[PDB]
Amino acid sequence: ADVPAGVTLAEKQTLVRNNGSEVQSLDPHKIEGVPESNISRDLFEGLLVSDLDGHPAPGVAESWDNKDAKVWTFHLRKDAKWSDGTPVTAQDFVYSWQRSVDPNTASPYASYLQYGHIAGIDEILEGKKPITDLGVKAIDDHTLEVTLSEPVPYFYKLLVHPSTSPVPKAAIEKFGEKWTQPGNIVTNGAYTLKDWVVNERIVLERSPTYWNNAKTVINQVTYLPIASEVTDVNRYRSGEIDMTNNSMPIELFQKLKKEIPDEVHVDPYLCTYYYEINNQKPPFNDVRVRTALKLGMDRDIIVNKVKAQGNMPAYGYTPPYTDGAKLTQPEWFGWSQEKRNEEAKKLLAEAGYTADKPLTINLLYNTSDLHKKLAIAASSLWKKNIGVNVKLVNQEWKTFLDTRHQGTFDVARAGWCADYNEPTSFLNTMLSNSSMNTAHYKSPAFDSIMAETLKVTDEAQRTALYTKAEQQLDKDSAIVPVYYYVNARLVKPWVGGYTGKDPLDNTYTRNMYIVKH
Ligand SMILES: NCC(=O)N[C@@H](CO)C(=O)NCCCC[C@H](N)C(=O)O
Repeated sequence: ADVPAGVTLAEKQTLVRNNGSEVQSLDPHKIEGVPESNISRDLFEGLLVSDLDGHPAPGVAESWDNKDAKVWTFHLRKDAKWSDGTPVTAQDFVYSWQRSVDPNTASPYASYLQYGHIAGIDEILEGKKPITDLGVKAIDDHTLEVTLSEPVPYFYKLLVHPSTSPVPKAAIEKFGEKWTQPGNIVTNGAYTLKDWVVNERIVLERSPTYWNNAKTVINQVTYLPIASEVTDVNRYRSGEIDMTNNSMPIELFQKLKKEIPDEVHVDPYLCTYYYEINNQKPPFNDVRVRTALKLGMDRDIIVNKVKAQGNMPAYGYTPPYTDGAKLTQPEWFGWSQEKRNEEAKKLLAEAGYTADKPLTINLLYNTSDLHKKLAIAASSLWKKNIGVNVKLVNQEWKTFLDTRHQGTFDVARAGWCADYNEPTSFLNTMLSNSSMNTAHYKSPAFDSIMAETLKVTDEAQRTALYTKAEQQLDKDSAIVPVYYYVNARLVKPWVGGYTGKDPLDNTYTRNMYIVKH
């Protein structure tokens, strides 16, 4: 943290914040959700980290170079240590990245390093070659060489993501699946695990072994797993939470803008709210049925329920304000809702679903006051607009994510946040082979377009190819886009270091401090 001169720090340097749900795991290779990453960024530090403006900055790697954006050499700082006193070495990153792509690890972020296209990754992920063939090697203890199969100038932006953090070989081989237990875990972040009580709290305490511990201010941070946005807000107002989750309850947000405007932060957020179609669950294997759902959803009615936050209606998957995206709105977005509804009922009727023989689907969503309200709305809209019956199923955050991977759902409330500020961070999730493809979308045409992005001469072509992928995704109605997120949360006036200028919202407890109150 960088405390401004003249600012008086408080006696007690503690922070409470709501994470929004109970985390999948504290194992960096066993997570895929934003809540999981919020804790991982405090516990584990990768090669690069996000600065206050969201730009890649030095982490364990103090400098780095590249040749043709193909061979990346990372120079690791020599005072980089684990929580057991052992130094963080290039070998840790070889082991860690080899583990992440091991079929036996079964990481949901297995395909992440495949977005960087590290040498020999393709055959390793499908279990044809061994993990030791991966194009990452320890040239020495403090020098890591990453060899890629094609040029990727945005490779370095990937390396802020927790699924790219080092993981301690000793602890994992000693404790197995018990390696993240409070007493056992070994961390290289600014914090280590003090306590973990399921559905109550995760307590981290400042790790003195951290190389930059001299600049850490917050001694202890608590993450709460409160799914109810109403309860989060109420506990914040009762003075028990310092920072809410960035999910605001539809009903109270207008009240909160009026009463505590100074404490209400709303900033750009590279995430898309959408209704994810299981493309392999009948009748959603039919593109006509999928298109009927896409058109039959009224975004304007839905967006007007969250108007106070100022969400823009969504016409695609990749946020158009994503760095290197010049997206075009599809013709159907320009139509009236009455015209979308007619065309949707026609397309349904072609597939043999009419008023007389109706379509009944299950809309899955993760426990939430925001998601329940917008689901009831969406359910009602689809019923009046295109005569589709929509029953609501709710599950806890962990089960929700599992259900979508297994493909045991019809349509799920979905929300993707960019891991790095580049359209591939989104678009690569819809690749046939991607471990993050919970849509189960398989288009050789879409895969072909994305493969073409790595054979490009200038960035102007790369941007155009991304727009063609978004168009193909839209033509195949892979998803029902609803609205592009904003980063809206409540932050007590005594919490400093939160600027909200990072559009990925990759904040670190080590960057924050408590002003006297
Ligand atoms: N790039 C990581 C990501 O976007 N992961 C998804 C998971 O598929 C996620 O965490 N997304 C964030 C949206 C869900 C988080 C919150 N609890 C809510 O439901 O509001």
